[PDB]
Amino acid sequence: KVFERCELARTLKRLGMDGYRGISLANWMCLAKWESGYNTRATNYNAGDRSTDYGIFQINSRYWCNDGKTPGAVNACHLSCSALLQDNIADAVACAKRVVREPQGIRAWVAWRNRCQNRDVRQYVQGCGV
Ligand SMILES: *[C@@H]1O[C@H](CO)[C@@H](O[C@@H]2O[C@H](CO)[C@H](O)[C@H](O)[C@H]2O)[C@H](O)[C@H]1NC(C)=O
Repeated sequence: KVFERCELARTLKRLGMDGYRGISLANWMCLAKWESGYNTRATNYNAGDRSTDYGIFQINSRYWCNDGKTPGAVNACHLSCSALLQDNIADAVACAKRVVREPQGIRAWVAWRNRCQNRDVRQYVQGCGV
Protein backbone atom coordinates (compact mmCIF):
# COMPACT_ATOMS: atom_id res chain seq x y z
CA LYS A 1 0.00 0.00 0.00
CA VAL A 2 1.18 3.50 -0.80
CA PHE A 3 0.26 5.84 2.01
CA GLU A 4 -0.65 9.41 1.42
CA ARG A 5 1.60 11.77 3.36
CA CYS A 6 -0.83 13.01 6.05
CA GLU A 7 -2.49 9.58 6.26
CA LEU A 8 0.91 8.25 7.23
CA ALA A 9 1.54 11.14 9.65
CA ARG A 10 -1.60 10.39 11.61
CA THR A 11 -1.07 6.64 11.49
CA LEU A 12 2.39 7.13 12.94
CA LYS A 13 1.11 9.51 15.61
CA ARG A 14 -1.54 6.94 16.61
CA LEU A 15 1.29 4.40 17.03
CA GLY A 16 3.32 6.55 19.42
CA MET A 17 6.11 7.50 17.01
CA ASP A 18 6.07 11.22 17.69
CA GLY A 19 8.99 12.10 19.89
CA TYR A 20 9.79 8.42 20.38
CA ARG A 21 13.42 8.15 21.69
CA GLY A 22 13.40 11.87 21.03
CA ILE A 23 12.61 11.54 17.33
CA SER A 24 10.00 13.90 15.91
CA LEU A 25 7.19 12.72 13.62
CA ALA A 26 8.60 15.00 10.83
CA ASN A 27 11.88 13.06 11.01
CA TRP A 28 10.08 9.71 10.78
CA MET A 29 8.11 11.09 7.86
CA CYS A 30 11.20 12.29 5.98
CA LEU A 31 12.89 8.87 6.44
CA ALA A 32 9.89 6.73 5.23
CA LYS A 33 9.56 9.11 2.23
CA TRP A 34 13.17 8.59 1.12
CA GLU A 35 13.43 4.93 2.08
CA SER A 36 10.27 3.75 0.35
CA GLY A 37 8.15 6.61 -1.01
CA TYR A 38 5.64 5.47 1.65
CA ASN A 39 5.23 2.03 0.05
CA THR A 40 4.81 -0.92 2.40
CA ARG A 41 5.73 -3.34 -0.38
CA ALA A 42 9.14 -1.81 -1.10
CA THR A 43 11.88 -4.44 -1.15
CA ASN A 44 15.51 -3.88 -1.91
CA TYR A 45 17.98 -6.73 -2.28
CA ASN A 46 21.71 -6.23 -1.77
CA ALA A 47 23.43 -8.75 -4.02
CA GLY A 48 26.69 -7.81 -2.39
CA ASP A 49 25.91 -9.00 1.09
CA ARG A 50 22.89 -11.14 0.24
CA SER A 51 20.49 -9.22 2.50
CA THR A 52 17.22 -7.43 1.77
CA ASP A 53 15.57 -4.31 3.15
CA TYR A 54 11.82 -4.66 3.65
CA GLY A 55 8.75 -2.45 3.83
CA ILE A 56 7.95 1.19 4.34
CA PHE A 57 11.03 1.53 6.60
CA GLN A 58 13.32 -0.69 4.60
CA ILE A 59 14.41 -2.75 7.59
CA ASN A 60 17.29 -5.20 7.13
CA SER A 61 17.03 -9.01 7.03
CA ARG A 62 20.54 -9.47 8.48
CA TYR A 63 19.75 -7.77 11.78
CA TRP A 64 16.07 -7.20 12.36
CA CYS A 65 13.67 -9.57 10.61
CA ASN A 66 14.06 -13.10 9.39
CA ASP A 67 13.49 -14.12 5.80
CA GLY A 68 15.24 -17.49 5.96
CA LYS A 69 17.77 -16.67 3.25
CA THR A 70 20.19 -14.18 4.83
CA PRO A 71 23.61 -15.35 6.13
CA GLY A 72 24.28 -14.27 9.72
CA ALA A 73 20.81 -12.92 10.40
CA VAL A 74 20.01 -12.17 14.05
CA ASN A 75 16.28 -11.38 13.88
CA ALA A 76 16.38 -8.85 16.69
CA CYS A 77 12.77 -7.73 16.10
CA HIS A 78 11.62 -11.35 16.22
CA LEU A 79 9.39 -11.14 13.16
CA SER A 80 9.14 -12.60 9.73
CA CYS A 81 10.33 -10.12 7.16
CA SER A 82 6.99 -10.75 5.47
CA ALA A 83 5.32 -8.98 8.42
CA LEU A 84 7.00 -5.84 7.11
CA LEU A 85 5.18 -6.16 3.76
CA GLN A 86 1.61 -5.98 5.15
CA ASP A 87 -0.54 -2.90 4.52
CA ASN A 88 -0.86 -2.53 8.31
CA ILE A 89 2.37 -1.04 9.69
CA ALA A 90 1.92 -1.84 13.38
CA ASP A 91 4.63 -4.50 13.03
CA ALA A 92 7.04 -2.34 10.98
CA VAL A 93 6.57 0.39 13.62
CA ALA A 94 7.24 -1.90 16.58
CA CYS A 95 10.42 -3.04 14.78
CA ALA A 96 11.50 0.51 13.87
CA LYS A 97 11.28 1.41 17.62
CA ARG A 98 13.57 -1.53 18.33
CA VAL A 99 16.04 -0.38 15.66
CA VAL A 100 16.41 3.07 17.24
CA ARG A 101 17.31 1.54 20.63
CA GLU A 102 20.75 0.90 19.13
CA PRO A 103 23.67 3.24 19.86
CA GLN A 104 23.31 4.95 16.47
CA GLY A 105 19.58 5.45 16.77
CA ILE A 106 18.17 6.94 13.59
CA ARG A 107 21.58 6.93 11.80
CA ALA A 108 20.71 3.31 10.93
CA TRP A 109 18.85 4.70 7.91
CA VAL A 110 21.44 6.39 5.73
CA ALA A 111 18.65 7.95 3.66
CA TRP A 112 17.76 9.91 6.80
CA ARG A 113 21.39 11.09 7.03
CA ASN A 114 21.52 11.99 3.32
CA ARG A 115 18.12 13.69 3.08
CA CYS A 116 16.87 14.59 6.51
CA GLN A 117 19.67 15.36 8.91
CA ASN A 118 20.40 19.09 9.05
CA ARG A 119 17.56 20.13 6.76
CA ASP A 120 14.10 21.55 7.30
CA VAL A 121 11.75 18.57 7.62
CA ARG A 122 8.73 20.37 9.04
CA GLN A 123 7.18 20.20 5.54
CA TYR A 124 6.68 16.42 5.88
CA VAL A 125 3.93 16.88 8.45
CA GLN A 126 2.63 20.30 7.54
CA GLY A 127 -1.13 20.42 7.11
CA CYS A 128 -1.68 16.90 8.49
CA GLY A 129 -3.13 18.07 11.79
CA VAL A 130 -0.67 16.24 14.00
C1 LIG B 1 21.26 -1.05 7.74
O1 LIG B 1 22.44 -1.82 7.77
C2 LIG B 1 23.32 -1.37 8.80
C3 LIG B 1 24.65 -2.06 8.58
O2 LIG B 1 25.23 -1.66 7.35
C4 LIG B 1 22.67 -1.59 10.17
O3 LIG B 1 23.53 -1.07 11.20
C5 LIG B 1 24.05 -1.98 12.10
O4 LIG B 1 22.97 -2.45 12.92
C6 LIG B 1 23.43 -3.37 13.92
C7 LIG B 1 22.22 -3.89 14.66
O5 LIG B 1 22.59 -4.90 15.59
C8 LIG B 1 24.45 -2.69 14.83
O6 LIG B 1 23.85 -1.57 15.48
C9 LIG B 1 25.63 -2.19 14.02
O7 LIG B 1 26.49 -1.46 14.87
C10 LIG B 1 25.10 -1.26 12.95
O8 LIG B 1 26.16 -0.80 12.13
C11 LIG B 1 21.33 -0.86 10.24
O9 LIG B 1 20.69 -1.22 11.45
C12 LIG B 1 20.45 -1.22 9.02
N1 LIG B 1 19.30 -0.34 8.92
C13 LIG B 1 18.07 -0.84 8.89
C14 LIG B 1 16.93 0.14 8.74
O10 LIG B 1 17.85 -2.03 9.04
